[PDB]
Amino acid sequence: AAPESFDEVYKGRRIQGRPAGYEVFVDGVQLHVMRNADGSWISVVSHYDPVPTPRAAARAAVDELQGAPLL
Amino acid sequence: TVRKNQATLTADEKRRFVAAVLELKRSGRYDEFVRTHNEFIMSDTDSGERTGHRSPSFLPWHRRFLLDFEQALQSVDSSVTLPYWDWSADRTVRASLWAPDFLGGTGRSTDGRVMDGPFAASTGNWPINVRVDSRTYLRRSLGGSVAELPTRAEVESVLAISAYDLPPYNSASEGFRNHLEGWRGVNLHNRVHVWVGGQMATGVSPNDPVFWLHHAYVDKLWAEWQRRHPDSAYVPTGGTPDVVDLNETMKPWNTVRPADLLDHTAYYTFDAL
Ligand SMILES: [O-][O-]
Ligand SMILES: [Cu+2]
Ligand SMILES: [Cu+2]
Ligand SMILES: [Cu+2]
Ligand SMILES: [Cu+2]
Repeated sequence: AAPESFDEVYKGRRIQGRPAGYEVFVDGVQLHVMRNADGSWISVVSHYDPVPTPRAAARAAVDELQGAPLL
Repeated sequence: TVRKNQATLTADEKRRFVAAVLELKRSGRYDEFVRTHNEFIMSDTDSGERTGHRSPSFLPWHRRFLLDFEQALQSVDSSVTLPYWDWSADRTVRASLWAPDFLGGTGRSTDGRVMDGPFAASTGNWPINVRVDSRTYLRRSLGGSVAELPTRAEVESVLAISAYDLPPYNSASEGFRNHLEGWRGVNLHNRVHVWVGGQMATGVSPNDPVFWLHHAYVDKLWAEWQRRHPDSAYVPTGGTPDVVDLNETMKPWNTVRPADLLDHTAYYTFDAL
């Protein structure tokens, strides 16, 4: 069962998530995320640091980006 | 053909290593290594095909990947070999490794931009081309995201694990490989990526030259584990879907198997094992 979708503005940036297995977007640009066997998540901007949820991964990405747009 | 502790390199060795890395970058060869790594890290998954990470082939794959890179370096300067970074010993930002004459230091607080060393964006010699975001400068935040690098004691605990790997052969596995990789346990390899920060914490981690030194030490630890456990060997040994078995060939090369990479002495030796 995939996580619920989400949509919020985090640190001035819009982050969204939705089941597909799951997609995340930072200001309309998709952020590649991956789920681990134990259910945690990682993203392309934080690939060796598991976080509990897709929203956690999205927020971590925004933190790491420091305002920079995702490619 | 001898890989040495980065802390023991002479001024000339440091100079030659840096020059060789910068030439690979200039010629465009360097960026392709970054791209290859990012492609595998983005595709390797716990539930499906996995070759470069979160799987038993994590070690032989990076071993061959580093060999490819070292060979490319040697095509520029044959005297150059990959040095390794023992992060359990040289655990502070004042390690000679992070000096301006080697890799440069941590990034400034505002944007994480590395401001010194041969790879600082200001030199005009290290454009970040293969990336996930718009920033084109090397970034680091040593000890920023994670407080400490692994200790020798923690490394010893992992080296003590007898089984190379265990089903389900992924990030959930018990066994040496997964503990060394870091998905379970005290966390060695993964934590180091996190500790360096910047590009080193992302899928395009090879953008930071320290990537090679980090993996050269991870590679050395595999060699040390082999010495401690002569009766232990690479697993699985046959017919495992989505996983590279001992005698199966690995992508992207397709012409080499984990079995061909178990003994490192066929390619290089260490200053001390
Ligand atoms: O594993 O990079
Ligand atoms: Cu994908
Ligand atoms: Cu990797
Ligand atoms: Cu790595
Ligand atoms: Cu014995």
